[PDB]
Order: sequence, then structure tokens, then C-alpha cells
Amino acid sequence: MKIEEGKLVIWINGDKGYNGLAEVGKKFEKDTGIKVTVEHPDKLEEKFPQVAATGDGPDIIFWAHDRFGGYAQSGLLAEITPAAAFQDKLYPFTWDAVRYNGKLIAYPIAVEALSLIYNKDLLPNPPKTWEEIPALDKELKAKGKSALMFNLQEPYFTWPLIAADGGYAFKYAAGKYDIKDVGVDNAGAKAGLTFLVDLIKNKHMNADTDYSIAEAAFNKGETAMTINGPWAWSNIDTSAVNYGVTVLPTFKGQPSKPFVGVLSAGINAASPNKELAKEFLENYLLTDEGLEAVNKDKPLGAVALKSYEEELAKDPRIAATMENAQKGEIMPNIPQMSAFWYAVRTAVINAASGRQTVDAALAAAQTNAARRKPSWRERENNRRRERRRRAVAAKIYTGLRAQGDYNLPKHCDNNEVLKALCVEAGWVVEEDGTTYR
Amino acid sequence: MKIEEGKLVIWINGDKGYNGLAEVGKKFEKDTGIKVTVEHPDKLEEKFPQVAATGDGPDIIFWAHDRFGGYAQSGLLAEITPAAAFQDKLYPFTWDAVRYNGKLIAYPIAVEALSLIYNKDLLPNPPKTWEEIPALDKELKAKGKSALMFNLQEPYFTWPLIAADGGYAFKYAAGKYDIKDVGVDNAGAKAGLTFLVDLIKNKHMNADTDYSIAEAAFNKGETAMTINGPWAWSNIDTSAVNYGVTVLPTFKGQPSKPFVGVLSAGINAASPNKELAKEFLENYLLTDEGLEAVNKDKPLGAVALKSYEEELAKDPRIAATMENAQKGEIMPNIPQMSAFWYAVRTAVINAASGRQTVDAALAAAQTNAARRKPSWRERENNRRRERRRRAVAAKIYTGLRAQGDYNLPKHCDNNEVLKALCVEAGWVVEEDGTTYR
DNA sequence: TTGTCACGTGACAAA
DNA sequence: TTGTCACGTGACAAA
Ligand SMILES: OC[C@H]1O[C@H](O[C@H]2[C@H](O)[C@@H](O)[C@@H](O)O[C@@H]2CO)[C@H](O)[C@@H](O)[C@@H]1O
Ligand SMILES: OC[C@H]1O[C@H](O[C@H]2[C@H](O)[C@@H](O)[C@@H](O)O[C@@H]2CO)[C@H](O)[C@@H](O)[C@@H]1O
Repeated sequence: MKIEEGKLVIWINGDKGYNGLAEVGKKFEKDTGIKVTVEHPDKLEEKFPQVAATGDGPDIIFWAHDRFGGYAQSGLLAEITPAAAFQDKLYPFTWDAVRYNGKLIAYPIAVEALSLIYNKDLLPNPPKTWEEIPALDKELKAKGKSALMFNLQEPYFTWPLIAADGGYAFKYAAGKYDIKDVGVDNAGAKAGLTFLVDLIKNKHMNADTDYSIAEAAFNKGETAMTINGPWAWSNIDTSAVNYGVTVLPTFKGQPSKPFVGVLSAGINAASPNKELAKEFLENYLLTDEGLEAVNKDKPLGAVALKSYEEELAKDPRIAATMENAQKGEIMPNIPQMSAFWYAVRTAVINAASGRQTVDAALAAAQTNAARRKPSWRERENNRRRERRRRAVAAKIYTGLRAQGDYNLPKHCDNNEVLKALCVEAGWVVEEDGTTYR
Repeated sequence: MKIEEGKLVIWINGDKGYNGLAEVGKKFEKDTGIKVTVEHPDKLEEKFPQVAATGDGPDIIFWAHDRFGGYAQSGLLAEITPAAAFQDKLYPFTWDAVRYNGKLIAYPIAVEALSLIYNKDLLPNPPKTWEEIPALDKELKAKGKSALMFNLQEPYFTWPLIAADGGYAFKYAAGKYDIKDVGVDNAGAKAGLTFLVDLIKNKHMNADTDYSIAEAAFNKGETAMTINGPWAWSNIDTSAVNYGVTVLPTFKGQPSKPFVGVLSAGINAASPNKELAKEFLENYLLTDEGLEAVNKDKPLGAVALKSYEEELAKDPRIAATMENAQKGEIMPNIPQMSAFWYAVRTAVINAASGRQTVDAALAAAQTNAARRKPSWRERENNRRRERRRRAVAAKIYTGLRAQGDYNLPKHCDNNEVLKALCVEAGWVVEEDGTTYR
């Protein structure tokens, strides 16, 4: 698709309150006549960098802040320049999450952190440690149910356990993240992953479990516990499960450390509606009424707007979310975050499945998470080099065929031309290419 | 995932009533103690052939009958052996849809055909032809609405228009489909796709429109018409739209001809639960109570079970579905169907976006749809030949380097060795490889 | 059908 | 960093 003047198109993930956001777009359309379309395409965080490099893509893209640094580095986002009065309306730390190279690259919307979600009727007192989950599963499997089910296909869900005993993504020292210092293969990381793999090995969890499978099992009452964000609450509400939201379990006595995301809205640098997009985000979405409309669809978490977070913070589920977020860390927004996520995703799936040992999967993840992506010019240099190597050889064999007058078959390959040249120069070449004088 | 003895895992597309099917599973578990898990993974029709070739995948897979011929050719499905008494409970033509090389390869469930769905409040009198839609759109645009929106990313939804004036997939002759006689590039197909592309050029439809975009627009009352199947009805029921289901519009005075699919259930040849699978399908799903539970979730269309179809056929929406189905054709189940669908999908998306002209897109689609997929042995033949060609050349240059005494630099490529050979044999080689005596 | 050479990126290594 | 050769499939042709 392509941006065009007078209309706004928004991309937001399918697990957020896109219908609520569409209502805000409707009030925006009535007040100034600009149509707003909200769409929730799949793999939007991957599609955007592909289409925006050529000027395509939506007017506004919603995602957690961790992806936006890469978009900025690639020149895909318009610089955000809110007035002092508006900046004052959001918590300063949410602005930090969307600052890259000293510039604001998106509007922060809400703070997301994973929590432990449990079925009060099935589990009145949830466990406080990861280590007691296996025994709890034995007891619950006797009654037909299971202890815990969560998304094992996305490392965002498994990261809190991996990070608990010492795993880290990029080390932060002296005011910066060190891109070549990766903590995915240390003792803490290995221990956390090993415990997860052992749960699968001991049949307390299934390796192929994904978001829908886990959500269904918990919402239908088949599993005592799940790990998810604030967005998931709405479906649990409509179900018949009585749920609580609490702190994630400890592992080896240390807290689970979730990677904290700030749902953010960036403006396509290619959009001709940048002023309209600011007006929508600043004066319609980032307001009490606008955030409420979205939050009523699927909870946003701890919103960045001070005025409305004071209402939401009363919710004990948001309080547990922020308890988990205090034990966690705000994600970096550096461009290498995407390579880190792919690396850890492959490590978790490969170890959970048995295709690799935990040691082998995390060793590869460390290499992949620090690997430097070659530049376009480096790729073109390689391409051109091979083009040149083949052209030189082809000219040589063209000359040999035309002027050699070798005793060659009607149709033969260049290897047979090489052989005829070898014999003419005093060599004997055997059938397999063994060559000598 | 691998299937375990004593439990059933089912795969079914996410637009079908998987929750209703899960209720049927809970009854199977209640009466036999065998757990049944229903999952709806993305791209399941593509994942199944990849994982099932090695014994992985579900016990049962649901999809339209057109993919099952390919699965059966690759040995992925267990042969279906219903007693004659059971076969008599289903309409004969639905058994034909799942017969491949004389054998039954799946249980037929329901007959699906696309229909025109319209908003009666915005559009009391639906249009009878495609040709009048552009004018209808102009009128509705003055009211802040649009005429028609439907999924342009899947060729299933555009095929009824392409086939209307004479487009066909594979010609049927002498009791068989001719896999080399493809009709995606004839005058009828061109006329149909040109009309669709012209709708986009005159701003009556958007090229990026997909399933979710079209469903939301119709179910929120923003567009007067959509094209979809019976599965979509239940979401329209809960919405505020008062809708009708009617015959698809004519094009050039000829009826739109949808490709008719038979939702079918195949049994993984790797399952050790083939008898449990057969018991579940025959005695629990393909029953009045069984299909009712799935139909209440998301309508199946015209079910293959005569006893329950007598009830469902009373519904005017099913009558419209079968009116469209009579004007269409049952899809072939031959293995080439997947290559046909991929080709037409590319043709539609490339023409709708302007990346290719209608004639260029459909010319390419005809070639790709008729192309013979090289066998594994043909690919292996090619791989080994080039491996051998490189190995012979490597041995020649190994011997030249070791016994040549060519006065070469410390590091050089094989082209430089070849040049030394040439000069030794009485040739002169320029820098670009120009070689003469 | 088999067969030649092109193609751009991967595995590896010297520096 | 630059640089070699491998790698399997594509474009094209003889038959
Ligand atoms: O799993 C890797 C993934 O983690 C985060 O994605 C979260 C996202 O922040 C949440 O809003 C929610 O949608 O769940 C996602 C995980 O499925 C990162 O933001 C993302 O970049 C990363 O790929
Ligand atoms: O678009 C190509 C696609 O068409 C059919 O898929 C249908 C399916 O039969 C319906 O049940 C429903 O889910 O819509 C699908 C299209 O999105 C063919 O059955 C399928 O093989 C083909 O790829």
C-alpha cells in the first residue's frame, strides 16, 4: 500500500485493542473530516521495514519501542517534535524508551510487562517459585488439568526465566549498550533454559505450545496458569475463569526479569500526513477519553499519560504488572535488538524440540545475536567479484574453443577444454581430473 | 509435534468452528477417555505436507478437498474405509470430491461456495451484475460508504469473476483433468481480471484489501457488500448489520462461477490412532449433534450428512449458497491444484498492484500452473552433476598448483593458474581473459 | 529428456 | 577487512 494525502492508515498488532483505536479514529474523522483506517496485519514489525524503505507502508505504526531504533537507523521514521506542554503529560521514562541518538522517534503509549496469570478456583494460592511447578503439575494432572501453559514460540515469553539467574541481552556499561557483549550463553542463561527444557522432557509442557494454544487452555480452564500481558485480560474476562495476576515465580531464589516494552506509535517518514498524524496521536489518542476507548477493548497496561495512569494504577492487575516491570528491565531500542530476538527464538525452539542441546543452541544464539549484518555495498562487492571471476574464465575458454583446434567432441563442457589445454602443455589428466606431468 | 498413542490432535483452519469442534472432542473424551485437542495453526495446508513426510503432524487435518490429492500422492494420508452403510449417510457427490486414484482419502464434511453478502439497510436491492457496481460505488461514496470489499489476497475470492466469461483451471476431458491444458490466460480470464483491476484504478476497491479488512468494513457497516462463505455469517449475526445472502453478480451476462470446496477430514498415515480417528469422525462428528455443535460456532455450509442437511437446507442462506454452487464447479483434487493456486494468487496480486499488466500476470500464471515439478531424483541428478563438475576442475588445479612451478604469487585464484597454463601452452591472456595464440 | 554455465550467497581463512 | 571456492537451482539449449 501507499500513503496518500487526506487519510490516515494505522498498523497495530492483532493482540491490541484495534477496535477501540478504530473508535478514536472515528471521532477524529467526525471532528476534522479525515478518514482513519486501523489494520492489524501479520508480522507487521517485519513488513514495515521492507515496504517503508521504498515509501510504502502505513501512516502510523504501533509496536513496542524495541523495534524503533532499527527503523530510525534505516531512516524510516519521522522525528517526533512535541511541544513542552505535551511532553510534560507523559512519564519521563516512557520518553526515554523512544529516544534514539538524542531524538524522539515515536510517541509512547503504554508500559507492558509479563505477569503470572492463575486460576483462583483451580489454584487458590499460586506458587512462588519455578521449582515447585513440576510437583504442582503432577497433582493437577491427577484431576485432568495442567499446571502451566504459555507461548514457547516467542522468546519474549521465555526470557524472564532465562534472565532470572543471570542471562542478559546486551551489557550496559558507561552509558551505553555494548553490541558485542551478549549474555545469552552464560551460566544464568543456560540454567534457565535447561529448566525449561527439563519441563518439556518431564512432560510438564509441550514444545509446540503457542499463543493460541495456551490462551485457549487457560481460558477454557484446562490449565492452572499462564504467562501473558495486559492485552490478554479481556478474553479471560469474557470467560468463566476467576483469575488473579501476580508476580512471576522465582528461579534459584532470584526474581524472573521480564523485558519491559513500551507500546509506541511512530510516524512513517514517507507519509504526507505527518501533521494530521501528530494531531491524531497528541489530541485524540493520548487523552483520557482516547486511551480509555482503546483500553476498554484490550487493556493497554500502565499508560504513559499521567492523567489516565492515575486511574488505571488503582487496578491491582496493573499494580502486579508494575511489580513485575520493576523486577525487569526496559528493552534496548538499538538496531541489533531484532537480531537478538531472532537468535534467542531459534535457540529456544531448537532446544525445546531436541534438535540441539541447550549448550549448542545458546552458543549459536550468542554468535548470531552479535553478528554484524553485512552492508549492501559489501554484498554488491561480493556479487560483482564473482561476476568478474566468471567473465574472465569465460573469455579464456571462448578463446581456447575458437583458436585451439583441439580434438573436442561436438558438445562438451569447459572441463574438457581445460584437459585438452593440459595435454598440449605436457600434462596427463585422468578421468577424475588427477593431473600430472 | 508428534502424535502420541491414546490421544487425538486435530488441525482445522482458523475461520472454521474449531471451538464447536472442541466440544465434540470433549464428548469423545467423556465417553472413551481419549483426549482430543483442536488446534488452528496458520498455513496448516502448507505445514502438513512438510511435517507429515517424516511422521510428524496431527492425527486429523481439516481442509477443502482440493489439497488432499497432493497429500495422497506423497503418501501422507491413511486410506478411508467406511462401511457401505456409513457411505450411504453422505451425499454421493461429496464422496467423489475425496476419491483419488479409486480410493477414498478423507471424510467429507460440508460443501462451501462463495455468495454475495449485502447490507439490506444500505442496499435493499442488491445489484445483479458486476458492471453496475462502479456506479453503485459512486452513489454510496457520497454517503461516506463503499459498494464492495472482499479479500483480494487469496485467489479463491476472485476466481468466480475470472471464470465467469470462460476462465478455467484444468480442462476436463475423457474422464480426467489435463494438467497441461490450463485456461488462466484465455479471453474470459483476461476480461474478468481486467474488470477487477479497473475497479482498483477507478478507486472502487483497494489492492491491499484482505480478509480481515473486508470483514471489519462490512460488519461495521462501512461497505454495502462483501463476498464470503458460510463461515463468516456468525460474526455478522453478532454485529448490528441486517444482511442478506444472494447470488453472485453476473459478468458479461454470465454467472460468476465459484470454485466449490468440500471441507474434508483426512487421517495422517503416521497416526497410531487411526481407529480412534475413524470412530471420532464417523460416530461423533458426522452426526446431527456433532455437526450441529460445529455449525453453531461457525456455519459449515451444506453438510455432507443427509439427515442434518435436511434441516440446514431449510435456511435461505444455504439455499443461496447452493444456488451459487450449482453455477460453479467442484474443485479438482489433483496434486497440481496447489501449483495452480499459487500461480493465480501471484497473478491477481501483481495485476491488482500494477507490478504487472493483466496480460503479463496471466501469461506467467499459465506457465507456472502447467509447469512440471521436477522430481527429487531430477534435483539430485542436477546437484550431483555440478558437484562432479567442480570436483574435476578442483583436481586439475590442485595438480597444476603442486607440479606446475608456474611462478605464482603466494595467494591467487584458479584463473591465475589457468593463465599460467595458457602461456605454457603458447597462448597470451589479457587481463580481461581475452585469449589468443 | 539430459546437459552447460550463470547466479549470489555461504563456509572458511589469511591478514 | 578482503578474498577463494563451494553450493544447489535457474536460464537456456540440443536433442
Ligand atoms: O518474542 C520476541 C518479541 O518480543 C516482543 O514482542 C512482544 C510485544 O512487545 C508485545 O506487545 C506482545 O505483542 O507480545 C510480543 C511477543 O509475541 C518484542 O517487542 C518484539 O520486538 C520481539 O520480536
Ligand atoms: O485462495 C486459494 C485457496 O482457495 C481455497 O481455500 C479456501 C478454503 O477452501 C475455504 O474453506 C476458506 O477457508 O477460504 C479459503 C481461501 O482463503 C482452496 O481450498 C485452497 O487450497 C487454496 O489455496
